[PDB]
Amino acid sequence: ETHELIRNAADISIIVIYFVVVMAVGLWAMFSTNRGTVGGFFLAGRSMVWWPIGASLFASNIGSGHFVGLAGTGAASGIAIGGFEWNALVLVVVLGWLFVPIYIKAGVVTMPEYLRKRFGGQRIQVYLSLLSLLLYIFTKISADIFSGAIFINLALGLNLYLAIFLLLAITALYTITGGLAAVIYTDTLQTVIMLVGSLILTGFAFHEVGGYDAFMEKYMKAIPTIVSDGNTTFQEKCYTPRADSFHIFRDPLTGDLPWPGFIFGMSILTLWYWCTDQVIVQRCLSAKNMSHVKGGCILCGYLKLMPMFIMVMPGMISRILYTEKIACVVPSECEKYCGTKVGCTNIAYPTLVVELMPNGLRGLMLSVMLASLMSSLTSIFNSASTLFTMDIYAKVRKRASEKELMIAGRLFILVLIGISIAWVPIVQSAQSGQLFDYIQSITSYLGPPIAAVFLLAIFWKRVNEPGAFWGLILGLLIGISRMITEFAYGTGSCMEPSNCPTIICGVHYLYFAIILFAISFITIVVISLLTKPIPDVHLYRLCWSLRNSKEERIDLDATEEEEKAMKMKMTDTSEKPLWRTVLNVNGIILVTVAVFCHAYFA
Amino acid sequence: QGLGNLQPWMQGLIAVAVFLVLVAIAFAVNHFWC
Repeated sequence: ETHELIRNAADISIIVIYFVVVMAVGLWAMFSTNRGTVGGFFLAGRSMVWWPIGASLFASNIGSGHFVGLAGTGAASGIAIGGFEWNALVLVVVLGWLFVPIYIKAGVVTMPEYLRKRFGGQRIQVYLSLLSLLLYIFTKISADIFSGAIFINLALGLNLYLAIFLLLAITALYTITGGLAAVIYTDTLQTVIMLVGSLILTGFAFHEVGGYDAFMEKYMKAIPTIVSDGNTTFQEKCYTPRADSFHIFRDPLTGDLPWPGFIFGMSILTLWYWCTDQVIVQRCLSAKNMSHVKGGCILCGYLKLMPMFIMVMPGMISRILYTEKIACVVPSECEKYCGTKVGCTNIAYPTLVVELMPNGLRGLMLSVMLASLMSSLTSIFNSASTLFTMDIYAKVRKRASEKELMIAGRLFILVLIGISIAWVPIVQSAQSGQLFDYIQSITSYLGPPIAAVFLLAIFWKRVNEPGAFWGLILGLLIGISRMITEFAYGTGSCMEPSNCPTIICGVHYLYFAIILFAISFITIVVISLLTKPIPDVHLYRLCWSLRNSKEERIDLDATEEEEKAMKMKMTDTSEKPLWRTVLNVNGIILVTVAVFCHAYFA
Repeated sequence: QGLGNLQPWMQGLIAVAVFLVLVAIAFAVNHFWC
């Protein structure tokens, strides 16, 4: 059986040693955080070094969802997905240089808090907090848990219930009461283990496929023997490899992930994921200085070039070695091998792991997959706790002390942990052969409005609370309309094409993301220009025009000397000359490397 | 990965040259206007 190879010996030893090390680092960092005050728990004390910030930025994004989805979908259509990671680096640079300086200069623990400070209404913050939490609980928790299930059932023998329970407990021991200091200090280990074990796997896979050139040639002839049987044969497009496989920039309409939608829509919802989304920014706001965030974000981008060569390429190698398993089309064979009737394309990475590498390497590598999942789940849980405590619980009790907010955050971590075990039945039982398509569709409907509202709350001065609210509501209504109309009719199978009309279903979800971005942008601008503006007195240091200004600010949400100095330092965003120069230069180098890679493959 | 007669790595070189020219042009424009 495929789930007994890891049973031998060194597999268990390596996984248990990994667990011991991660738990130990979590506990040590738990006693190095000054927990008990919000400044030290949710923001880690604003004392994090540069490189742990970068490590956490990588490991919070990269989860089991990435490994499973990238490898499997790479077995479907080539390098198409890799560019997600690559767009990440450009936008992380953008984040580090533009968005974090304002948020630090605004003293905003949460992004909805920044929006309240700039706009001056409770409903904006409440709506954004609730929507962001729903996006968390659905998209990211689903990605992590589903991919956990896939690589667990294929590689291990553990039932989803026990496995997800144990992973949640291991996480909970340090995330529930660890805050960002514990998160990042345990996350740096996740990142290091991931990079090491995954470099070993990619090297082994490329050696066994015979190198990159032979990899290219062999991949294009990985056509499954069986294309017949059952009710009917299949149209020579559900199994054959794609001719545009090795190009990132594919046809604008004919191909999956067309280049216009690719670059534009991907940037649009990546501004949500990195610059506006709560999970990633907390990592940047927990810094010791303003140069440490730039160091972290450059490192994150530099080793965000790696993902493709470690997830997309192995998936292809998984297809080439085991084409019959990772390229089945016949419903009988597909239902036979792993599970879902249509699919079996999602098991490319875990089959490559459980088969390619030797015993000890298989153990360490399976623990890499676990390392992926734990980091993302820790990140989302802590960020959801921060959002809840800072907006919803804060507005349900205006006289709450710090201890009450801390206990509220911890209880929210507990409840949101329980939501994941409540989620495992849906993810297991539902027909999830197209799960990642749905996850990206969900993120492509509710993201662009929030990206627009924040890009206008920063790079603009006239927007106001009516405009932001009603643009967000309109964008939500459009996204929900399309989402319901696409889920009710359901996304089309290869043998049985789509049911639903071409206006809704014909448009690729990235194209609809950009369209919704444009509509929300226009609506926010129009409604804002109809209502009286917010004077500049209330917007010092909250818009890109006024960040340098040092006049007194009338907040829209409205020792002593030592406390004032500490506050000013926490809002201080100035670095030394030489360090600033080095950080600008290395950021430019990172973006250059990305442009070179984009041009090299695409 | 071949477009036209272009080698895969020559795209990297050309794209880097264009991007560096754009960075230098943007820096010069920023300096002149700020």
